[PDB]
Amino acid sequence: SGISLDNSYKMDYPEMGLCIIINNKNFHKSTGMTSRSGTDVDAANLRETFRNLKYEVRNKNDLTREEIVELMRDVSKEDHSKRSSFVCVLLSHGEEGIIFGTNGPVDLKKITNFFRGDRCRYLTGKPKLFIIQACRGTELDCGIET
Amino acid sequence: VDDDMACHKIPVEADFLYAYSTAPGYYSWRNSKDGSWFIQSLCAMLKQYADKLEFMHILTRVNRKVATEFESFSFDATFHAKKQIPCIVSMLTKELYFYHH
Amino acid sequence: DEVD
Repeated sequence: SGISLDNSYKMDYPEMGLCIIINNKNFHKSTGMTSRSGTDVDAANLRETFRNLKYEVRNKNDLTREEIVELMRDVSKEDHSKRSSFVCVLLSHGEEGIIFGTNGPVDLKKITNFFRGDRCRYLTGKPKLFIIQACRGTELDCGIET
Repeated sequence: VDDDMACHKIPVEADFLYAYSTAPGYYSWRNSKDGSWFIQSLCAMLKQYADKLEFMHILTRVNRKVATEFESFSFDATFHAKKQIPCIVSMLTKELYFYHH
Repeated sequence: DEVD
């Protein structure tokens, strides 16, 4: 055939891939974390948006830290050979490098490590997108006039 | 270059993209009625541009939308009139378009 | 407006 370029990810596999949305609204009282009013609006918007991009969307609500880790492990061990990409959206409380399960924190590195090139072979070479709505600390941006 | 078979391996951290709602060290803002500033803006820009723009360009539009259109309102002076910028962290090795063919 |  003619000249070929290799500058863009192959996104014409039979499936776009999974879009896992973890929507943590209500937290165990002992954590002292507030209910995240408005997050269901986010979860519904994401579900519709990624549906229209042809992702296989799975919405999960109010997962403990243990449930988050088991979900990521399980999802990373699925057959992704027919899938172009992987998307995970995390909606929760957080701190730098951390997102909260309903009963306590999870290191983001623990979640994303399941999908490493050497640990998730059916996603090797494929884009792995993590979308994180959570605090990264307590600084406030005062802005500047333009 | 001393290893043409270098291309036989890729880094285990390659091909990840982390679309953070906010800059390192910062709070992230969520409106109780409208949803979070970032997710609101992300969905709007994907709906408008996923059949048109490469993903990093979509996320740059999200950065601009969050940066320009949102400012907090609070009765607490500490939390009032604050701004947010999201933070695109890319270890991708290729351009990403959600459409094909 | 609330923080996360």
